[PDB]
Amino acid sequence: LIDRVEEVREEMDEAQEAARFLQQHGSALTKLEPMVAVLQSDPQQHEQL
Amino acid sequence: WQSARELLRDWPSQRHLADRVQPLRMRLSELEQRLNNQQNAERLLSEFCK
Amino acid sequence: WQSARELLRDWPSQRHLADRVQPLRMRLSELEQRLNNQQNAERLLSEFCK
Repeated sequence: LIDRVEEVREEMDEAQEAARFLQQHGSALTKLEPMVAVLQSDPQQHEQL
Repeated sequence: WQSARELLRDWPSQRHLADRVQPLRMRLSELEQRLNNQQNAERLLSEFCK
Repeated sequence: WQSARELLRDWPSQRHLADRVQPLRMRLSELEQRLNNQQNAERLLSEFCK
């Protein structure tokens, strides 16, 4: 009575959603990742800084 | 900043686990076939029991 | 710097996949009995058919 097929199907939902989101925002994430640190510095906050 | 850091934390995990869909696919095919066999065995067992 | 970025990219995957050990252990056990039964059936078949 393992009934893990429900579990495997939830895992499928998650992994397929992850792949779909990767397709959806793969480019945005890749363009964000090399220059993420800038988000910590907001122009006016740079003066207040 | 914090949101982006969280996203870049999760996204590698998303990329890491996305590949599992296909191994998962055959996994569930086999598992569901096995449950079909289990259900058949259970039904036949009960059928004979009487 | 580049090595560090690579390492911290690895760490997500490292933890995620390390988490999968035990679920894999039961799968390995199960698949092992499957093979054992395969060998048993294959043998029994061979000795009978001889």
